[PDB]
Amino acid sequence: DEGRSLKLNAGLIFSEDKRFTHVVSLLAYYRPTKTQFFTTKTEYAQILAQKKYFAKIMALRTCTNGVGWG
Amino acid sequence: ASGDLEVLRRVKYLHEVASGPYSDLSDPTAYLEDKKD
Amino acid sequence: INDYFIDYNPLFPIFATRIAKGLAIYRVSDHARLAVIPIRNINLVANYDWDTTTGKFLSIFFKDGTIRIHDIFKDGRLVSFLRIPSTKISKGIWDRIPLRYEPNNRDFACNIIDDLPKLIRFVKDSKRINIVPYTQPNSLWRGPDEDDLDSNEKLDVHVVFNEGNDKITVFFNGDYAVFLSVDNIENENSLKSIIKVQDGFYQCFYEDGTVQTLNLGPLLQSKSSVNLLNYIMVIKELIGYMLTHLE
Amino acid sequence: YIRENRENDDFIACTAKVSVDGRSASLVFPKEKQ
Amino acid sequence: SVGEKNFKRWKYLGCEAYQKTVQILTLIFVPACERIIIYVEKLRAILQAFSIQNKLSYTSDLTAVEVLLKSSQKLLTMTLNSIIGLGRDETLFEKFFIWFN
Amino acid sequence: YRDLINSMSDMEKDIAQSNVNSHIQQHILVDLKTDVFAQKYPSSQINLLD
Amino acid sequence: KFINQYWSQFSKLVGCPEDDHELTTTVFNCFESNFLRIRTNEIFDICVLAYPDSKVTLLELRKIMKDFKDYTNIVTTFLSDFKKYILNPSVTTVDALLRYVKTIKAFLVLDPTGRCLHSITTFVKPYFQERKHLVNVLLYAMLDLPEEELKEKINFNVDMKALLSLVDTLHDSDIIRHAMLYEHILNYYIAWVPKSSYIKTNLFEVLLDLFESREFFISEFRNLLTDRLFTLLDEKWTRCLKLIREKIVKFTADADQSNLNSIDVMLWDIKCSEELCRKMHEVAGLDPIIFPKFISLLYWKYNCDDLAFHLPIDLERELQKYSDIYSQLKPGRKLQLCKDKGKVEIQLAFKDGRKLVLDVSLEQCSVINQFDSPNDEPICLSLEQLSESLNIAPPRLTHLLDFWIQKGVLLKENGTYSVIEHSEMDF
Amino acid sequence: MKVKINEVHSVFAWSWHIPSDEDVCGICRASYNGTCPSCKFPGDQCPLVIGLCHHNFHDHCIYRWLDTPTSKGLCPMCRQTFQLQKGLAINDAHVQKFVEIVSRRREEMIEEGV
Ligand SMILES: [Zn+2]
Ligand SMILES: [Zn+2]
Ligand SMILES: [Zn+2]
Repeated sequence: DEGRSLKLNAGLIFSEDKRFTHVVSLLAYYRPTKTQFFTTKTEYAQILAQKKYFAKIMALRTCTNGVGWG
Repeated sequence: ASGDLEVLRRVKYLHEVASGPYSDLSDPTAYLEDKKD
Repeated sequence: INDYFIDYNPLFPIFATRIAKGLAIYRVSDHARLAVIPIRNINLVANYDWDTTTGKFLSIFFKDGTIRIHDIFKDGRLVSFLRIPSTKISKGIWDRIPLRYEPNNRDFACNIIDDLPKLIRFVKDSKRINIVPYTQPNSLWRGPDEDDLDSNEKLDVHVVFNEGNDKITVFFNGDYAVFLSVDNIENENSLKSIIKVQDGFYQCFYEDGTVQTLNLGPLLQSKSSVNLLNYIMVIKELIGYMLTHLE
Repeated sequence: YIRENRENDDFIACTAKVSVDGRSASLVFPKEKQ
Repeated sequence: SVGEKNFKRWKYLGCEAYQKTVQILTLIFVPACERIIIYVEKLRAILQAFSIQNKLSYTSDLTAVEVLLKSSQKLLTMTLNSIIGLGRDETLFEKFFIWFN
Repeated sequence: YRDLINSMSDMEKDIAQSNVNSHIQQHILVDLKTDVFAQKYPSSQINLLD
Repeated sequence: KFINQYWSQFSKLVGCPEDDHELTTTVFNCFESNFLRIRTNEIFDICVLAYPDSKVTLLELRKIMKDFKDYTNIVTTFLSDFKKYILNPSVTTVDALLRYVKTIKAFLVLDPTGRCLHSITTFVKPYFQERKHLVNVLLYAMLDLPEEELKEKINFNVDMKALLSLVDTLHDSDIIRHAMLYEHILNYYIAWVPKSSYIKTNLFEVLLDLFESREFFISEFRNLLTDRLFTLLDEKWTRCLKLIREKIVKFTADADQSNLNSIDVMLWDIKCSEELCRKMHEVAGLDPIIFPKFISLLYWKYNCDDLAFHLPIDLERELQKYSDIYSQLKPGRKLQLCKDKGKVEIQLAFKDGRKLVLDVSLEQCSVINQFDSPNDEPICLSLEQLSESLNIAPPRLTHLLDFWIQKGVLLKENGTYSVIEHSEMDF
Repeated sequence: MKVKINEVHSVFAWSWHIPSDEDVCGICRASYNGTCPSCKFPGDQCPLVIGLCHHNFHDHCIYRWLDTPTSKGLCPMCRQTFQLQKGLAINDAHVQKFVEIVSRRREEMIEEGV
């Protein structure tokens, strides 16, 4: 809820692009995070193992988004 | 406080994609080996 | 298709032809049937008139006093039913006059109905009682066409002439009716054709060569008079609108 | 002449070229035999 | 006669008989009666102006408009009395069935 | 309620017939039937077709 | 041109120097604003009629439009005229679609993003669903079928010039693994700029957006492919199926896969038919004249479950031998001949030296084989004898016999069908 | 008239011969002439097998079921020990595969004390 209002205020200031909404989406911590995975493997178990590893990495990102959001 | 473009792009890439030994580019001992990463 | 009938639509390449089962519609380019209007007896139909302004609708006049209008675009679906109290119809013409109320500084007559929120109807289906936005009974064939970028409100005038007596009846907006009594009832001259000059200006041509002119011009040029015509129609509708919900 | 087969009524299509300022209209003559 | 089956129907029929009735009085009659009043008032103004603007010898009497004005005004006062009245009915309605249950 | 609404509806038809029709008819002019073709053809009975 | 004609006079009128740079700049800014306004007014005829001749000024228009109001005005006007003119049911549906895709490519070139295309598509699709024959003609246009198959079961005329034009527009195409990870992953973030996307540059996806579900599209694609495979694949359809397969897999409901699974099976069915026939000819010395197709019944939607007509004895014996070998090669499987399905190339040799080669169905070949005279005797057969010999109902036989009469092979005299052996008219 | 036949393009439909709304796999519920959810092409890519209990399954459906520890090597429809019917040419190519899985599951049941 706060992210929607804050993005509107930022657009009121300068806007002229969709940069601010995207960076909030990258940096927000209370919403599901969009992830990119390589997974240069074909076996299902290996793909699941890599996806879980990346989920743990994204969990680290969510934890440390405090410095950015402040 | 400028909202630069290319700077945002570089910090974006460093933000995304874990890289490291995993992906592409004795139990406590394994726990410590992971914990370092 | 060989027939002495058929009137071509001025705005689209479509004609209205007459066949035994009813009024029929065939595209000019393809000769392909488009719509069928079920009519019982041809002799009852005094005449049929197309829509000059838009061409999406079509008008049918009955001798007994009923006017029925069907849209071509909906596969000939009936869209509205009209009645005129105790009138024998000889030949009727349908005209649509678009009003242009350009903003003028000297006009301080602001509108507040637009400001007040629009009403809603109450309609109950079998499952539960539902509530829908309010639409006027004749608004479906009068609503602002999705087609018309110039969505200016269009005055709807139906002009009716009575046989055997040359009485002139003018019908506005589908609800209000005005009767005009002609002085020249000495001769029972059949009315040959109706010609429209511009919006609200008509010339009537009888068999004896006499020409009768009906002019809507003074009414169209008076902004208040048209508003008077619109107001009296609304008041009658809303009274029945409450009465419909009371029952 | 526009004729519907050899056993139906014949109706006249009088394409009267009334040159009114270079333009002309069209007429159709119905058949109602006297 | 009553049983459990009709009791729930009795409550369901009664609640819609009052709570839906007040809705149609407030959401329909009041906005409509105000709109009737605004239109007849505009109806009266137009006729009065042309009685002076034309200065035509024959005049159309305005008692027909005035009767409609008071009658429509009488309605709006009369509908508001019912809406308050159905308000009291709902209170009496609910207290009856909570004991009848 | 039914009596009051019908009282207004019946009275509403009276205002339309008594006053509105009187005003609309005054602003509506119907030109008297006239013969135009007599000037060109004064010694012929005229029959009009379309 | 305007400056050379009036600027010196205007400068004299004002009295300002001829080299007033900022006045000329403002005059130019007004000229392009007037150019924009005129183009917005005329955008309908610009995109519908003059395209692609007016393509160049569309690209120039792209250089000018900068505000969202400009885009919302350009679309709301363009819808208004298009719906005014094209969305008339009195307009032929084939030309309506031809003009429609002409606007789609015109606006796609004008707008690379395609958001305006999405707005147009959302606004227009119900009118497409209003018209009935749109699905059949568009998919037939997608697959580029010959006009003969169009005219067999479609009862309204279709403009061949409109057909050829839309095929040309449809075929218009003007619109290690560790090394890519360093390059591409980094490169995608080297250059970056800020209801789902639904704005893909593919026009064929926009065409698919007509259907509420692509299920009917793939089902009819299945039906047409089965009809062609039974008739005989052209390379043109391999591109079509490739475009279909590429888009659905990217998106990934249950029945969508149901009509997406076995499309590869009839491809496998024909591929296995091509391979198995070669094996059968090598082992048992089969007649190399017969090319059987082994199809799997469930996926051709062919309802095996009035057609008990007798094939010629020689052909039936040869076809039965194929079934026996198939049971030997694939244990546990039985093979059933689809007698209503199949094409036979027959050569008819007349006594006057005429040779007629025609592709006929198994039913038509059975009828004409009854008139094969080994002893050169003229065979005259009545309808009742043909029905008994071939076990075919008389009404169906009359249609089959009418086909041969139309081809000039059989002549009907006094209720008996005889062969035309001598034609007294130049072939 | 002489009719000479130059080329014949005949169409044949193949179906499974089952030694007799019930031509469906007891496990996946798909048609015998259809494919199981794990296979894409019919026939050789998704063959049928017949057990001694006369229950018919896709080869992958019953093999996966028998590979579950809860099956105990029993038929899903009759709970008898699943053995392929001998003498059916449809089962000949799958005899060794199913004997191994049933034997392996029997040995595991012996090891688990049940
Ligand atoms: Zn199965
Ligand atoms: Zn399988
Ligand atoms: Zn069993």
